[PDB]
Amino acid sequence: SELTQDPAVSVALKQTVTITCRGDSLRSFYASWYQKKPGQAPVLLFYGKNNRPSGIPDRFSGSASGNRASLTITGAQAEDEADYYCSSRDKSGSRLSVFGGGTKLTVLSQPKAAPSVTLFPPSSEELQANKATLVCLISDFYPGAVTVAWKADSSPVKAGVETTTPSKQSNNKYAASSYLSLTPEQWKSHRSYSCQVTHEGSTVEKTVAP
Amino acid sequence: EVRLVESGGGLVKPGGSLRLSCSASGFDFDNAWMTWVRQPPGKGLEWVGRITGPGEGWSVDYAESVKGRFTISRDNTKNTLYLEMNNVRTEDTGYYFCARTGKYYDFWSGYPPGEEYFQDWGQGTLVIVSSASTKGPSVFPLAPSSKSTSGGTAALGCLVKDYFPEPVTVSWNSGALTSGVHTFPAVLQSSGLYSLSSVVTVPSSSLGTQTYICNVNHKPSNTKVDKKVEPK
Repeated sequence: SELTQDPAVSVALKQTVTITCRGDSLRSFYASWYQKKPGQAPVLLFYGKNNRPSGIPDRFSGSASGNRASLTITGAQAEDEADYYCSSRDKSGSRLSVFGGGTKLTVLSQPKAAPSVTLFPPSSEELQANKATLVCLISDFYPGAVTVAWKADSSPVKAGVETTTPSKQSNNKYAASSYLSLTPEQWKSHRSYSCQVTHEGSTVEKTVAP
Repeated sequence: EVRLVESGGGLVKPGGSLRLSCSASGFDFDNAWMTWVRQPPGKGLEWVGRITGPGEGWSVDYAESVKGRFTISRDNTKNTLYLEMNNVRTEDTGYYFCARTGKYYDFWSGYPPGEEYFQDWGQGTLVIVSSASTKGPSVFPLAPSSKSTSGGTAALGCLVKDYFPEPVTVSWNSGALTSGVHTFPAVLQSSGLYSLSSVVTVPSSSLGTQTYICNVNHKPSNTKVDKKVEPK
């Protein structure tokens, strides 16, 4: 994880957005930038000091300062909605390459919208099968990017978590789901578990108890 | 005119071996550097390795995550790059892409040969690492409750656990109920098995009266499960 990017950003049409990767190796190297849409190959947008491949619209420009490499879209358009990845050396003297974690860019078509969250506890039936799954369902949010944190009592839980990528529902708004797998003893031994959804820096937390 | 096409993706068990191919056209393959990149489900791009040209002796470098397990090679007479995946792990699941690779340099600005960049990419091939064979789902109710309800609307659903392979389809009331239904994409778990959920938002006033049944179809296992979902 030597190149770090925010997982999500949004931009309004015609506005300027900068997506930034941070890494120690970027003090010494330029970074290249890639656009990735679902179902499509990544495309190289910019590399080096100032190189933009033919075919790439000139509103994409790459810059660098300190340990940050930046892709600026001056005047975002709807077709710019995409995941954006940077890539560079992991370190000086390395023959290896690395990518940043990716930034999902939403090009707003709408005012942003907060999520609705419903947390279901394990069913008694699943506990009877010696299993326990908490199901955290998240709906109606825009942009379609959320961060999910689970807690046992007040302590963060990272093991046993699976979370789907947001996808549009039949009503054109986004939904996601997250799952926390526990043993029945883990479920019954705590006072509560919680599913906390962060969206646009605001949070909704649902709690259940055995 | 540059074309890259990956092939060979499929299912392989942990510890197994799989060979991927990438066929190239429209450029001088012989002297081109070629890179493999992968993307796990819902994750970012990860650099797997790169093979250089004859000037560098067909030298190969690997990400630490795959070193010692994957081997990259090429057959220029066929314009083909290969990825030999050995001792596969669940974490190798994902789309694998090949990319024509350049190394950035600029004599004018005194920038020495430096980072690599990926000028043209194929569409990728999917590798699924799972020890699983056909396995029907277990279906549990997500029962409506005061906790699942906000005034006049209640959420309820069905949790469809630990099946293989994809796909599972879910209907409600044999297809009579579509408004407010969302069936989520499956998660491939570390176990090599899939799980998904289907939720329906319905009128809270209806919970006493109306029957809600999720119909789970897993045709790979020849399984159908109907689960009537009621308040707890």
